[PDB]
Amino acid sequence: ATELVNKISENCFEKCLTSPYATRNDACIDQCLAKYMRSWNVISKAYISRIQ
Amino acid sequence: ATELVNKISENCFEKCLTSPYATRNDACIDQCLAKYMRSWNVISKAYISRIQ
Amino acid sequence: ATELVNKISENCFEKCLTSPYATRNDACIDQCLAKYMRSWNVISKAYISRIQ
Amino acid sequence: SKQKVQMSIHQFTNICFKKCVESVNDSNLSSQEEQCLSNCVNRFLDTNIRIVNGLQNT
Amino acid sequence: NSKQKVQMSIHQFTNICFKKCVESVNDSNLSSQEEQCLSNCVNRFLDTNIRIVNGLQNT
Amino acid sequence: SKQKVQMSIHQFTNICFKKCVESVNDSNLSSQEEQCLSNCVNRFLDTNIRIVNGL
Repeated sequence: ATELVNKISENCFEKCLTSPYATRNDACIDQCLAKYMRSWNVISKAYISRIQ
Repeated sequence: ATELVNKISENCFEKCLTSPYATRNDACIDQCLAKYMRSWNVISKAYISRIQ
Repeated sequence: ATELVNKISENCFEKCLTSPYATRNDACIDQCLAKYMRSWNVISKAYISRIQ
Repeated sequence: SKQKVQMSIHQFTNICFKKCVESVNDSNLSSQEEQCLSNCVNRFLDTNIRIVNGLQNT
Repeated sequence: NSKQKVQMSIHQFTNICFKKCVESVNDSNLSSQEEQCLSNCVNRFLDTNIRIVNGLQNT
Repeated sequence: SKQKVQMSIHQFTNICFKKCVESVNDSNLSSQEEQCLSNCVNRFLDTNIRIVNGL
């Protein structure tokens, strides 16, 4: 449950920030987090509907 | 699925399937699997021949 | 300890060598190693100064 | 296998999220990216079976 | 602190940030640009972690 | 030895397969992608030694 944190961080780091990483951008992270958890829900749903 | 199974899956997923992922492509996966096991053999051979 | 060795190897492999993987680019590896350890120092410094 | 559900879902999410979400501008999934997301998981599972069958076939 | 974990993270951060900030190896010296990218990268990464974890509780 | 060989071969295969096997459209490895594959492993091992010596 806590490695999860690191994977979201990586994923959202890649999509919201770029070299030389000067400017902090918390609006994008928040969205990316939200978007990430919605993705999780859809995948777990798809996944469970497959293990009949 | 074992460590190996998952890595082949990843590798072959990347090379045989594209977004939006509606259309399956089993012929490509089978090839990719075959091609993967041949690759393994070649690497193990190269590797062992270099253990002195 | 030894896990480090593999990550440098990966990183430097990606930046110094490109398929067909014909020739040994050792001058580049040495640099890449040197550059890697300087990077480590800077990160640890930044990191420790944060946790104050 | 109540734990192995999480472990796979985490990993699938990680792989599929990269492949189906090309940008973060709203905190919402569009239709296209929602269907890509579920296809991606299914397609991935299909691959696993094909590979494992093929390994015991061969 | 925790001597063991202090090292752990530094390895991982170094691995992520080195890829992103060291675009090429031509001399053995780190440029002005790539040294600051390197320390920003770590900080920005830590900031993200906190934002994510805070966000996981409230919501 | 017994287990550790497999684990390296798995990972080398994983790295090198990506780098050398560009497009799948048959089940045969060509002469070229076969040589890339073995070079890749060797060149990787050479790198490990260079790095560890250097450390």
